[PDB]
Amino acid sequence: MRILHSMLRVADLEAALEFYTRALDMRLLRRRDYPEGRFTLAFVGYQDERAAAALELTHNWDRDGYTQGDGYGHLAIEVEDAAVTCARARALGYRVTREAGLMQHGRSVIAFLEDPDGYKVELIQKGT
Amino acid sequence: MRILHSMLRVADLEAALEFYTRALDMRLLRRRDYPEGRFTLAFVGYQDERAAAALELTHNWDRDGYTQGDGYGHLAIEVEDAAVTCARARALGYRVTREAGLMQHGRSVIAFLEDPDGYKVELIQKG
Ligand SMILES: [Cl-]
Ligand code: NI
Ligand SMILES: [Zn+2]
Ligand SMILES: [Zn+2]
Repeated sequence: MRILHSMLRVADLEAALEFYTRALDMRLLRRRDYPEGRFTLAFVGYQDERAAAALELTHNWDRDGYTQGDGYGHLAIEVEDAAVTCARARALGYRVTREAGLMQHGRSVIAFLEDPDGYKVELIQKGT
Repeated sequence: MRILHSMLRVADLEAALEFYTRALDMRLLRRRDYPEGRFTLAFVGYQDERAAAALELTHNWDRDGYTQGDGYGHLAIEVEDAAVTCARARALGYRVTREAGLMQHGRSVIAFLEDPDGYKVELIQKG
């Protein structure tokens, strides 16, 4: 057994893809657009779906938006340097909700970004 | 770069761990109380955290529950036999829903498990 993917609903697939590919260096693994069902799916990530868990982005062509709650937490990504990823995210005009630094009572360098839909992305610096 | 985990907040950590380990055969990889923050973290999965992305469970001590939005979808898991995992989750009292005609899954009927907090788990038969 293995974890395949986490699925999130997005209001604007192109805006979501611009975030994951540019700010996070993910590549588009697979995309399927279904005119019959009026929805699109896009799997983004770092490794092939066969090798690792990916991020599934779902776009309902007729849904303008989604309501966020407090149940879903975040997607965490391992980065070489968290300050660098934050500065790159800011240069692209993406939201850094928590700048890189050691978290509360730990030696872990962490940072938080928000994707265009408001989903939290946790950056954890390699060495933690 | 790599995906480390997906995080879900749970109202009852023990109920949640009972579901992930018994219904889904996940291993409890790591678990830690954070008394200053008044929360506990649990990491469940099938492989070592250094080798694969896991599922992070957050239990806030002073909370009874969460308000689920409609954006969050599901967590998909690869299984050896979806019918067996389904029949096992049912025996334990967990809800199983099945969907036919999902154009993204061809001719496959896909089963979805419902966890104690109402989060959906997509079952994908290996192959
Ligand atoms: Cl749209
Ligand atoms: Ni996390
Ligand atoms: Zn899925
Ligand atoms: Zn699916």
